[PDB]
Amino acid sequence: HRPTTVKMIDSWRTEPSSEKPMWYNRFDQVDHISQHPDPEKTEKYPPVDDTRKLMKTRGDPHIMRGWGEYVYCHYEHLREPVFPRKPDVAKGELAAGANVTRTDVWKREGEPAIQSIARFNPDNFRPVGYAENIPCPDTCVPEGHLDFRHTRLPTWHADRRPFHYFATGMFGLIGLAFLRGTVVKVVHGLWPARDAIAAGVIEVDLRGIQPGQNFVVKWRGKPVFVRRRTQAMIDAATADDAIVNSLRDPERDKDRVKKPEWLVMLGVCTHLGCVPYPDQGLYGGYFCPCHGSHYDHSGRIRLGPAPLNMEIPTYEFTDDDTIILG
Amino acid sequence: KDPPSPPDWPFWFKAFSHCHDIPSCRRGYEVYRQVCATCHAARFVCFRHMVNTIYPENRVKQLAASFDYEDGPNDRGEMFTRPGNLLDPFPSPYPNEEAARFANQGASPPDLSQQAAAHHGGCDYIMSLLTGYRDPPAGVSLRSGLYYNTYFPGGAISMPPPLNDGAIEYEDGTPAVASQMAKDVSQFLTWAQDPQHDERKLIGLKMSTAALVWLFSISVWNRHVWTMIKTRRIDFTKTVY
Amino acid sequence: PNTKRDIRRLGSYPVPPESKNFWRGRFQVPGGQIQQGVSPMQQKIFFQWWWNLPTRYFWRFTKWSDFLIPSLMWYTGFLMCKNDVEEGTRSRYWY
Amino acid sequence: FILIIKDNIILYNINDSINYLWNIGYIIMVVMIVQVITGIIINLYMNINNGYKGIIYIIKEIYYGYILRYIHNNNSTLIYVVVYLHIIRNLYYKTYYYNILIWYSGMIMLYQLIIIGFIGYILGWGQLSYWGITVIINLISGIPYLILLISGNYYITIVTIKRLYIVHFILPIILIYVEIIHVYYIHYLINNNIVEYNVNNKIIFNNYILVKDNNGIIFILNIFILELNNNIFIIADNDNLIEINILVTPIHIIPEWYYLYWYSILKLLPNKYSGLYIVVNSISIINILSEYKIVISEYKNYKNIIWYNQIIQYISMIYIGIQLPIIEYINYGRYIIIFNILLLIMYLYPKKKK
Amino acid sequence: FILIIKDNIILYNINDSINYLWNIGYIIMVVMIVQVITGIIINLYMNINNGYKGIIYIIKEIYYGYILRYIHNNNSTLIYVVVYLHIIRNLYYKTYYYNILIWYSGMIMLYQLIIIGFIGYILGWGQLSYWGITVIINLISGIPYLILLISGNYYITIVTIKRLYIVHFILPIILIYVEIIHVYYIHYLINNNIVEYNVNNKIIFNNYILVKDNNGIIFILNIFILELNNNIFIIADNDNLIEINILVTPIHIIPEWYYLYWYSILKLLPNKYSGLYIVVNSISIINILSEYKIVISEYKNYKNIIWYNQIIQYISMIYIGIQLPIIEYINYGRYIIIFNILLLIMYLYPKKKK
Ligand SMILES: CCCCCCCCCCCCCCCCCC(=O)OC[C@H](COP(=O)([O-])OCC(O)COP(=O)([O-])OC[C@@H](COC(=O)CCCCCCCCCCCCCCCCC)OC(=O)CCCCCCCCCCCCCCCCC)OC(=O)CCCCCCCCCCCCCCCCC
Ligand SMILES: CCCCCCCCCCCCCCCCCC(=O)OC[C@H](COP(=O)([O-])OCC(O)COP(=O)([O-])OC[C@@H](COC(=O)CCCCCCCCCCCCCCCCC)OC(=O)CCCCCCCCCCCCCCCCC)OC(=O)CCCCCCCCCCCCCCCCC
Ligand SMILES: CCCCCCCCCCCCCCCCCC(=O)OC[C@H](COP(=O)([O-])OCC[N+](C)(C)C)OC(=O)CCCCCCCCCCCCCCCCC
Ligand SMILES: COC1=C(OC)C(=O)C(C/C=C(\C)CC/C=C(/C)CC/C=C(\C)CC/C=C(\C)CC/C=C(\C)CC/C=C(/C)CC/C=C(\C)CCC=C(C)C)=C(C)C1=O
Ligand SMILES: COC1=C(OC)C(=O)C(C/C=C(\C)CC/C=C(\C)CC/C=C(\C)CC/C=C(\C)CC/C=C(\C)CC/C=C(\C)CC/C=C(\C)CCC=C(C)C)=C(C)C1=O
Ligand SMILES: COC1=C(OC)C(=O)C(C/C=C(\C)CC/C=C(\C)CC/C=C(\C)CC/C=C(\C)CC/C=C(\C)CC/C=C(\C)CC/C=C(\C)CCC=C(C)C)=C(C)C1=O
Ligand code: HEC
Ligand code: HEM
Ligand code: HEM
Ligand code: HEM
Ligand code: HEM
Ligand code: FES
Repeated sequence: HRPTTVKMIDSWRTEPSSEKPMWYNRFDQVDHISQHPDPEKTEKYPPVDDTRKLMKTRGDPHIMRGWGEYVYCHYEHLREPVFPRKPDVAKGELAAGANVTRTDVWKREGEPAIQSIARFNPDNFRPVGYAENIPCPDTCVPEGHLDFRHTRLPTWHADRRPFHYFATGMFGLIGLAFLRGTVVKVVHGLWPARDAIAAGVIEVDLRGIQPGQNFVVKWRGKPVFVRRRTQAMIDAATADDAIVNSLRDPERDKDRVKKPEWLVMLGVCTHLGCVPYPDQGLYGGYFCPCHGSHYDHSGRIRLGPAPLNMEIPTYEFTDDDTIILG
Repeated sequence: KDPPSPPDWPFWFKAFSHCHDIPSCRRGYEVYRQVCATCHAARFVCFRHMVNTIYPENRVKQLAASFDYEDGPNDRGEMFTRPGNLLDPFPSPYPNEEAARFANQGASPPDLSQQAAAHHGGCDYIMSLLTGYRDPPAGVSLRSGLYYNTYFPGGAISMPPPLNDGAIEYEDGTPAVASQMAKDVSQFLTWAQDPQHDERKLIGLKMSTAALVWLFSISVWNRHVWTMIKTRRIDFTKTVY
Repeated sequence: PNTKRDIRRLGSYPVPPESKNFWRGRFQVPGGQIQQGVSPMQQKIFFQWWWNLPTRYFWRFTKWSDFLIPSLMWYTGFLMCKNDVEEGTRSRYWY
Repeated sequence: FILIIKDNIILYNINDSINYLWNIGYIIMVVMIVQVITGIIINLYMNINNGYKGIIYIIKEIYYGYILRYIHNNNSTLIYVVVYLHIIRNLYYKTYYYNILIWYSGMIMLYQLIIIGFIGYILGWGQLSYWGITVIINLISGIPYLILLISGNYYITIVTIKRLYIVHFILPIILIYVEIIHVYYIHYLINNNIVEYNVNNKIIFNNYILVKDNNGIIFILNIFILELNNNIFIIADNDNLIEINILVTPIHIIPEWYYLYWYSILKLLPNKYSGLYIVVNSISIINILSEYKIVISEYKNYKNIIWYNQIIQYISMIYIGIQLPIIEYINYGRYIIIFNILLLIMYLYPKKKK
Repeated sequence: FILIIKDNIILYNINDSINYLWNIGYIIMVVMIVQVITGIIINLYMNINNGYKGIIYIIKEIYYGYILRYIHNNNSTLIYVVVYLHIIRNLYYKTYYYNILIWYSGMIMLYQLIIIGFIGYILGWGQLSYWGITVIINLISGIPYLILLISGNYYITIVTIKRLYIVHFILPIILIYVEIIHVYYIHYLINNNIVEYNVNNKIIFNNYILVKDNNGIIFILNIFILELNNNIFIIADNDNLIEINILVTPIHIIPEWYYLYWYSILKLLPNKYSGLYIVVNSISIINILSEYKIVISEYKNYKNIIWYNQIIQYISMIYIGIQLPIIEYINYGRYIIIFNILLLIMYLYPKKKK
């Protein structure tokens, strides 16, 4: 058995069962178990029609005393003494356990001891009235209770499988819809947040700029040079537009500017990331002072260590005097 | 001894399928900008929160551009000043709490970003507090700068009665009276606390109704399978077919 | 598991590893029994709820009425304390 | 482990006669998973340097971040409601009488949950959060230098928040492990039934009990979704949305509703240590309710008068916690404490024989 | 679970003829526990809003916080050294020939470890950390809108750090679970021996193998303590102590030493995607080395020429990664890649018959 414990102790305040039985101590004793009456063939008490007419019970409501929660039971775990009280079997008291072995109640006068002790087998004691009280169920479903014989559908009924699978299908249908909504919503939270999406769009008010002026906008962490180009600057890049293929990174000004008057570029030197300064260099474009890279008026590398042209960001013209970076 | 509990005002948004009343929210912001903003700050409310929810984008740009924000550093390491934009929070009247206390006789006007839900009674507390300014109870004398409000804990608040009839002119033409302004600002501050309030309830409506249909399906399934069990007949000395 | 007598198996076929718990709840049925049932697909699946409805609630309420006296006494205590609190506050503070 | 799943879900036998009160345990297991999942997701966005500004950021800026914020707060309330109802259920049927190992495994999860919920409340970083932990930590000021080691400073700061956050992240995972010891003992030590005795009417779990358990958990979900989206019950005190001020106390300093019972015990007893010890008594004393009995009976299915008085006693103590520290409430609360002690003694004491 | 421990530690039988190369696995398990423990403790003090200032705070202000900082960094180097040596060991004896399930369970832990180590490197929040993740994430720029979802912004920020931190906190715990599947398969599918065949010379683990394993792990500890306190080997690049500047790149952008092999593969191949695919090839191709063989033999205990060339090939590729992108290095590196492909084909191909 699993780890288990019983309260088989010698109490300081509660007597053992041999000393004070808590059950109704009237039993009938036979010589052989076959001499007991048969409950199934024994007439029971006459049925009553009112709950107030039901018979009385032999139990004593006040069998136990003292502080504690109320309880009615017949048995305890306490240990018995080696010299237990001698039971009065003549009056009907039960003799089983220590009160038989460690006493001389079993002794008759002239009967062979083997026969005398045979009678006090526990199978020979049954409570008075066992055969007239103990229920003998013939079924777990008493008469008047609903069962399959009353709920069976008529034989002309319609198939119930189709609707059953519709109901279990609907449980799955709704469950899958709730599952998809949950998953998508959680993944959606990883998208750039409302503050970040908002900050990732800067609008350039081309209103107030003067031809030849270069301004810087911090867009997505990087400097974005936005320069209005004078006709001289525009013509200069157009002149190099013919000498294309003589440049480290051949690109035409038309493919780097959406409007000739406006050059929007990311101001990050393609060599080692330094930010170039405008109106500097040999081409009057943008000169990175770190290692000496010269870019033209279109942002194309013309001299220095830098390998490529300054990148053109993603930007569109909302109107004639506004750009939207992103 | 706990502060008097506010009454239950019948705001539109209290019902299960009701939204924030946008026209009232618009009027509420006007009250906050022109009355409450002088002493209080809304640190966690940004102009972009109002775009396409309370006001159109162009209008919110004008509101933000009205204020000036210290920004920087520039290339010379100096801090400059610029007009506001959609990314800025609502302006703060004072640079720090010590400055606020000094200008308000040692009382600190709390930030109103979450005050709509920070008191027992919630939105009702704001509406009741603004309209809860009565003459002092007989036998109670208040030191100068303290006023009697039935709902403020203790009864004496360092806030002057902020709402007076005709204080502002509503753009929509609604009559400007103290009770109207209290109702509107209470509405607006409730929105500011949880701008996703309408989204929560609309999605909740779909979930709750769907959950009822889901309950019916599992109930039919539960009834079906347990019929096998609850109608069985176990016999011992009897047999019926 | 059940008692040793109950779970003592008659067959010598080994207990499958996926039915260990199932066979620890075995019972040794004395005297035999006849079990009968019908598939739910051929039965009324909601009528039993309606048939048993009134008796179910009658027996539920009569059992719960045992707690009537205790609950009234606790409620009587709730009222005394609430109004003992009001009188105390007024006596100590109100004029 | 597909043969272990099949032995504990598919071919697991349970009595047919159980009520819906036997579905509570399943609900605890499911909502517990949700609380762990939503916590992990919330930490993808949360700021531990300022919990006050993190919650605002999640509610306003994160897409559907309000769902995560409110589910985590409201589902914690549901975790305690369901767990406490499970405790009341176990007390009513006296399931601890023979399945004490199940009761012991459960109590460990109760002890862990108490710590988990409290620290999480602190992570909000509002007025009540700061002042609640300040008050509770002072209870151990008797032990020298213990407060300094725990707080990491001379006052509660972000230093304390950082370390408590790790306990809040990890302890719930350990709680899930203890749930496996709880289920192991339930499956080995068979569950109790509505009747006292053991009867031969068991049916497999997956086809019958799981369908009934889903019906119950979907019914509780219909209620939880209403609270989640509309706040039909006030289950979070509003004072925790006020920014912390270490010089000014809030109007009242109280924990969540599910700690009110223990909060009132401290507020009632005059000596601080006695209050702490009575708190220890209530949770520990219910672990030995049946240990002194000597009769062959589990005291099951009587009128359960003592049980009902105890449940109402918890409710009344919770009610007293909400009220201000009025003298009259203190007197009545003390009577309730004395009354509770007598009820427990009734449980413990064995009976003599007439 | 004391009878499961007794069946897998006390009465677990292993051959007597194994070398100290069979002690590597035990070392991995122990150092893995240490890395998890020191990580949890470090997070009691770490600041995720600025990883750069958190490390300084731990090293200077926390009592014995330098031990936590250096153990976690240096023990990660030891985790990869021991794991790679274990991989080399398995390749040499061709333990994958019959114990493929053990090889598969191990490779999963290898894949997880790669992710764990890389994200942790980012948590330092230095120049190399910022620029390393920026470069690697651009490899998946082909998949639309995937970079934005992962980074949470248009550039790497604290938003990215917060989410990567959760993966770094949780994934190592999952790795420990996979270690149980690895040990389950080792105990069921018996280990290989230095000889090809299976022989009757096994002895219990606790009294003999564990003593020998402790001797090995204590010998490795004498070496790890010297590195831990005195930095006898440069295992962390100094460039990660520079504050992040998003406009200026560092002198070189390289990962830790244990990622150099894969770093060079990308730097060598001209097309970016081809570089990624060759990285995929190297780890996956070694999972099917024995699948096409048809003879009754495990190719064990020959002169292992192909093996030795492969190990040196890993070392040379690691060497090329350190060097600048010089054209001459690119040419030689490409030859090594071609050479490596031929070696793998030698492993895979079955033999015809003369
Ligand atoms: C300056 C101050 C300094 C203070 C210094 C204090 C130092 C104290 C040192 C203490 C050292 C530790 C002692 C631990 C002992 C552990 C023993 C144990 O585990 O045994 C298990 C052992 C297991 O035995 P078993 O064989 O397995 O089972 C036995 C069977 O069940 C059946 O056995 P049986 O049938 O043979 O029966 C034997 C009988 C034997 O029983 C006895 O002999 C015990 C009698 C105890 C009586 C206590 C009465 C106190 C009344 C105070 C009145 C104050 C009046 C003030 C007047 C003021 C006027 C102005 O037992 C019973 O009848 C049932 C016992 C039930 C025990 C329940 C245990 C509950 C413990 C917790 C209670 C308190 C918590 C709630 C309240 C907290 C807040 C207030 O149990 C026993 O053998 C029985 C022992 C029972 C001991 C109970 C002792 C309770 C003492 C309470 C003290 C209260 C003090 C109040 C002071 C107020 C002043 C105003
Ligand atoms: C462990 C414990 C448990 C843990 C759980 C986890 C907990 C975690 C913590 C919690 C975390 C926080 C988050 C919690 C969130 C909780 C709440 C939540 O999730 O809420 C979600 C969600 C909340 O709402 P919501 O998400 O805002 O709503 C979203 C929208 O509703 C709908 O969404 P939407 O608007 O985004 O998308 C709509 C769109 C979505 O659109 C689609 O997806 C449709 C498109 C799919 C296309 C599929 C194509 C597949 C085939 C591809 C091709 C294959 C070729 C293969 C060839 C192979 C060859 C070898 O669909 C439509 O627009 C509909 C029309 C679609 C037309 C499709 C036409 C297809 C044409 C195809 C033509 C092809 C021809 C080709 C020919 C040429 C070939 C060469 O919940 C619900 O809505 C609940 C709904 C429940 C069900 C309601 C229905 C009840 C029905 C009752 C029936 C019974 C009554 C019967 C009455 C009968 C009267 C007689
Ligand atoms: C406020 C809190 C949030 C509330 C809203 C969100 C809640 C989300 C809850 C999701 C529940 C999903 C349940 C789906 C059920 C579908 C199957 C079903 O029951 O159908 C009935 C049917 C049963 O019907 P049947 O048994 O009658 O089938 C008979 C079969 N025929 C008709 C062919 C004869 O089940 C199936 O079809 C079989 C599927 C079994 C499923 C077992 C495993 C479940 C795994 C669930 C996946 C969870 C994923 C989690 C991912 C999370 C990521 C973040
Ligand atoms: C130690 O761990 C444990 C806990 O945590 C500490 C528990 O909470 C619990 C119990 C948990 C619960 C009962 C669930 C959560 C409990 C609560 C109280 C949260 C909700 C809060 C409340 C209901 C507070 C309001 C309380 C009150 C108004 C009670 C005060 C009034 C009282 C007592 C008078 C009412 C008396 C009653 C007997 C109630 C019913 C009365 C009636 C039906 C009749 C009314 C009378 C008439 C004449 C009509 C247990 C078992 C536990 O073990
Ligand atoms: C002031 O107002 C009041 C409140 O509001 C403020 C109240 O809430 C309350 C009631 C509050 C409560 C009853 C709970 C209060 C909770 C507090 C103070 C929590 C404080 C934080 C902690 C205890 C965190 C430390 C964590 C632990 C000790 C772990 C707890 C769990 C335990 C011990 C169970 C078993 C142990 C574990 C699970 C630990 C496992 C250990 C490991 C895995 C270590 C492994 C190590 C190795 C080397 C292998 C009152 C009374 C009140 O008055
Ligand atoms: C640029 O310079 C370079 C470097 O330095 C910068 C390099 O390091 C390198 C080499 C670097 C590498 C080889 C590694 C790079 C690592 C990176 C980019 C890691 C990025 C972060 C992630 C992948 C985190 C996401 C995490 C995952 C997908 C989990 C990973 C583990 C997996 C998939 C194994 C099995 C799955 C799991 C363990 C997940 C478990 C899932 C659950 C428990 C979910 C449960 C959910 C429910 C609902 C129950 C190169 C080539 C280089 O060029
Ligand atoms: C415009 C109509 C408003 C609104 C809606 C509120 N106020 Fe004030 N307020 C001021 C000060 C000094 C305080 C501190 C509290 C006190 O004085 O002791 C407050 C407080 C508030 C609250 C919180 C009340 C409490 O519980 O603390 C609220 C909700 C509130 N106010 C709303 C000062 C001023 C002003 C300076 C003259 C003005 C103007 C306003 N408040 C205006 C408003
Ligand atoms: C039984 C499990 C848990 C319960 C009872 C619980 C409880 C709570 C509580 C009550 C809150 C604060 C509510 C509020 O802000 O007012 C909270 C916050 C938080 N919890 Fe949990 N939690 C649990 C598990 C977890 C887990 C597993 C994680 C992480 C993996 C987590 C992470 C967080 C975080 C980040 C916060 C701060 C967000 C906040 O302000 O709510 N929690 N927790
Ligand atoms: C994390 C919290 C816990 C969870 C996950 C949980 C889960 C479970 C589940 C699934 C069952 C089996 C089905 C059921 O009876 O409903 C159960 C049974 C039980 N639990 Fe818990 N439990 C928790 C807390 C507790 C606590 C705190 C106690 C004790 C105070 C407890 C005591 C019991 C008992 C006695 C049973 C036996 C039920 C019976 O015999 O019928 N549980 N629990
Ligand atoms: C195989 C397991 C793991 C390995 C390979 C690993 C690797 C590393 C690496 C290389 C670092 C950065 C080293 C440096 O700063 O230069 C790091 C940092 C960190 N790791 Fe881990 N880690 C692992 C497990 C964990 C775990 C389980 C946790 C937490 C429970 C954790 C928490 C941290 C934290 C907070 C940091 C930041 C401190 C730092 O700057 O070093 N790690 N990790
Ligand atoms: C977290 C990393 C891992 C740990 C904890 C670990 C641990 C172990 C241990 C304890 C053993 C048994 C004793 C030994 O042979 O030394 C072993 C065996 C083995 N491992 Fe791993 N391992 C890891 C990684 C790997 C990887 C990545 C592979 C495959 C590429 C692998 C393949 C094997 C093989 C084939 C064996 C069989 C050894 C034999 O047959 O003699 N392991 N491992
Ligand atoms: S970074 Fe510009 S010249 Fe080198």
